[PDB]
Amino acid sequence: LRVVVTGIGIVSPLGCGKELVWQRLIGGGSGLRRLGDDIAGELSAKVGGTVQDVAEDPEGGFDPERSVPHKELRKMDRFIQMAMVAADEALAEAGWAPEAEQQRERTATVVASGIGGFPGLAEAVRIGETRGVRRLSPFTIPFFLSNLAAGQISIKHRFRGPLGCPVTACAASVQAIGDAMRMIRTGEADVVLAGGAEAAFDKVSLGGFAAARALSTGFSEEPVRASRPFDRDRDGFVMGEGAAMVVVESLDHALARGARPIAEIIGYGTTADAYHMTAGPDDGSGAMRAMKLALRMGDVAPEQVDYVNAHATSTPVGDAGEIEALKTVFGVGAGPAISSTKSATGHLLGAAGAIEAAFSILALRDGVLPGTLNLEHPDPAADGLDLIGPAARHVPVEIALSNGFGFGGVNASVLFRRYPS
Amino acid sequence: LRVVVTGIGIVSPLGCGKELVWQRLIGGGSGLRRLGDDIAGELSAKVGGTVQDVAEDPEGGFDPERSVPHKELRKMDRFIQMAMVAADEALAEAGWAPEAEQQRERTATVVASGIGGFPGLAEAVRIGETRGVRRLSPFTIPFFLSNLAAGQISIKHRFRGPLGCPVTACAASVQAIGDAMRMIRTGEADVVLAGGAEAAFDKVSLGGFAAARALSTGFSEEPVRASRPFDRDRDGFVMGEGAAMVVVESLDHALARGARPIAEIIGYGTTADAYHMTAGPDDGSGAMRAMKLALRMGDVAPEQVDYVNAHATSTPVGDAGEIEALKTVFGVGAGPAISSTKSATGHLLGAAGAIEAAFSILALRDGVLPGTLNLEHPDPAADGLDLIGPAARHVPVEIALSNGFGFGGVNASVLFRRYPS
Ligand code: NA
Ligand code: NA
Repeated sequence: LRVVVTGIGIVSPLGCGKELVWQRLIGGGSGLRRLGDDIAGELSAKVGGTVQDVAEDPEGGFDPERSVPHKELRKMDRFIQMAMVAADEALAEAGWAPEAEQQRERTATVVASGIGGFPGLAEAVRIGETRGVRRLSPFTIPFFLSNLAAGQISIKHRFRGPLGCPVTACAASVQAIGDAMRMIRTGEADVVLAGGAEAAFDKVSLGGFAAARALSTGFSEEPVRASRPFDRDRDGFVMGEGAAMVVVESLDHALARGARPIAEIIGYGTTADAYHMTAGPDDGSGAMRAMKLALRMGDVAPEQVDYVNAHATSTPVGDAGEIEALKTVFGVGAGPAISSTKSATGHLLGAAGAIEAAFSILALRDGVLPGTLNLEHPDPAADGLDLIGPAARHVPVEIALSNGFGFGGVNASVLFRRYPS
Repeated sequence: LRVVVTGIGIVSPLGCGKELVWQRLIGGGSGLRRLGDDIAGELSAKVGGTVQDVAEDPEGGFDPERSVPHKELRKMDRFIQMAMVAADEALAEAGWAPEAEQQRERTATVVASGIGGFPGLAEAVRIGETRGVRRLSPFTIPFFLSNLAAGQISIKHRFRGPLGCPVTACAASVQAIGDAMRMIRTGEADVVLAGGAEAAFDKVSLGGFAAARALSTGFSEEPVRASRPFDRDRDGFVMGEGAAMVVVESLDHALARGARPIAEIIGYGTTADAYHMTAGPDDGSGAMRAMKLALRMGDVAPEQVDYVNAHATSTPVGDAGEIEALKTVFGVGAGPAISSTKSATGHLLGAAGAIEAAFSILALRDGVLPGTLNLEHPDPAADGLDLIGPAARHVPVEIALSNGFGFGGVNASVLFRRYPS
């Protein structure tokens, strides 16, 4: 079975609504901002990709009350609220709103998160220390459980097929998409709402990454400059929040119901480094293998790939590992155009896979390849890779690859083809 | 492809080592104990299924130093340490210890958890409130991330195929097994180490369930009596901790390498209620559909099922929902023998799926069906279901079904056949 995407939804540091987000992205916009002191006051990591409200962003702000009654918002952590908005958008685009149980039973919901309800969990622990555990809300556990993003989406739309929640860090929502494709192919679902949601900002989660020296600290006075994948002066990732969702279904199923395919999913590969608990190997060999499996599934030679939306999160070691992996798969001197949109959004962790898949699909749809903001002095190790600089590249393209290479050595790559071919 | 299990590992409230655990189970033993005041002092829920150390249980105690150097234990939360011990056991039984990269690249690691590193997370939040976030360990994030159970297992054994971490609550490690089977069938792995691990005891997590009135409170003076699935006087679940793992591979692959199949996996189904965020529907319709999908995959009529290891966690509403679902699938007056081993272990949450799959497989291997401890007055709604009382039933059987029906409306059922058939 050929598998397609028929709808996309985004909640991001560049706004809500995928067309608005895409436009801001391609026009050179950034979602990086100074974090509140309540989150970053004690840390030298001061910058984040934050999702703004409608007071701050009238056209593209995040208002979860449009998706969920105010009363029910109290029952769900921020990442879930974002998941709900993004899912509404993707499902509206796809026109998938089954009323009959037959089709509801064939709809799967697969929504990843790397950290899940960290703010909710942290608050509950703080209440325990101050007020006592006897004082906890009855909604405490489902407020934060990672699977309640998919859960609340399923409950709203009455999706009664398989539910999934892959919690595999920065690869998580790349796996959500591969998992969705797999279920369409095994016949376990006809439609999958697949994606990721992350809203993990808290002094302890940021503090935790900061203790690992994982975060950018050198650009607090000019936040937009902090995320600089592949750049000589990168000094750690910039945490981001948001959600992105795709509707995945067979081409036959899409055409039978009159849904227009936005792009085709032609390959997926996932591997484990089995090397170290947070850092990948210097040669990028696990990431290399995952890319090759995606290409092999797609029957696509490396030289046929037009665009790669790299994982590169702006870490000295991580970006260098992916550079090595890209060189191994694609060679040097020709090969695909390569950029990291984390330069603009920051690192959405479990939601990075889905938003970067959305950006890869839109690159194909419109013939525009996002640039890498802040790429002022590329790493000499990348010489010979066609790294796209800060300005987007307007060129017609047919095949795009997107990578997610996460903590615990989890690597996932997904490959898309423009529709029609 | 026919899919088999070739090894099993268990860390549980009845001990470590699946043969010891099985023996204690079938002899009528309980893992329920009074919790320390540091966990349950402020709560009227005082009983848990706890994993004991070797001082307390010389023959079956938990000693993670046999799996991991003391130095490296500091880098991993309790659930991960349990996952490591259980995985070592299952892999030793299966004799799967690939040295060549070819076979390492074909080994997947799929390990579920419902809550993951709650104790680690809670401690980090407490340190943040007392010492400051500047004081956090550099290991803070990977210490608790749910995917680091599979991650650490992968790193030790050099498993370089797909990594998964389904965080779908009480269904989670039933899904891990279904997901493993799916990958063998798609050709994405030749061997999968699949299971779940949970070690979530903390005053806040217990406090959270207690706030939902989800926990047993009426049997603190006789802890062994607290978990009583299907019984008239059940008053909420008893939280448990542990890990269980299975090695999953094709029958052809097992026989080619001289590994002995312990049982065959013949069916798997998973559904979503799309009804409410913690409670299932009163008619058990999502659970019903998941059972039917497993049976349909196995080409097994309801009347051919010999044994069901029920989800039933000892809740008034949950156990009644599963009763309704069982009646729908199997009818009344004949049907399978049905028990819940949560009566003895408590509710292992994300690890329940794997330990109860292990118990179902051993039931088939040895012709012994575990009883339901504490079943003194069965729910009248179950009249006509063959509920097994407190004593194990010694009968030869061929087909077993095991259910996991979790928070967020996630239902999963897995179906096994005795080997040879
Ligand atoms: Na990417
Ligand atoms: Na069960």
